[PDB]
Amino acid sequence: MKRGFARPTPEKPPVIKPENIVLSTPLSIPPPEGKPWWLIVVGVVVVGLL
Amino acid sequence: KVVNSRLRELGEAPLEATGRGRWALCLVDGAPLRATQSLTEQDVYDGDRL
Repeated sequence: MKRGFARPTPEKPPVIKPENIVLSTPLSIPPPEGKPWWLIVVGVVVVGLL
Repeated sequence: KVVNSRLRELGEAPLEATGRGRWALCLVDGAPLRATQSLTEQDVYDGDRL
């Protein structure tokens, strides 16, 4: 002998929510700008030699 | 009788006691069942332990 059991309407499961994400783009390396170092080096010598 | 018979096949000593009293079925708390009423009248169902 067993106890009776009637299955009711199923209870609500927790809802899943998708998400679409687009990644950021990496930074770009700064191109190599360059100073005319030798020019200012001759300068302080000339003004000094005077 | 069948429990004592089965116990010997398992190699266990049969149920035995000394003093004035009687043998009966009990619940996990030690409360004995009613001797004159049906198991269907009591709250007993398949898979219970006694």
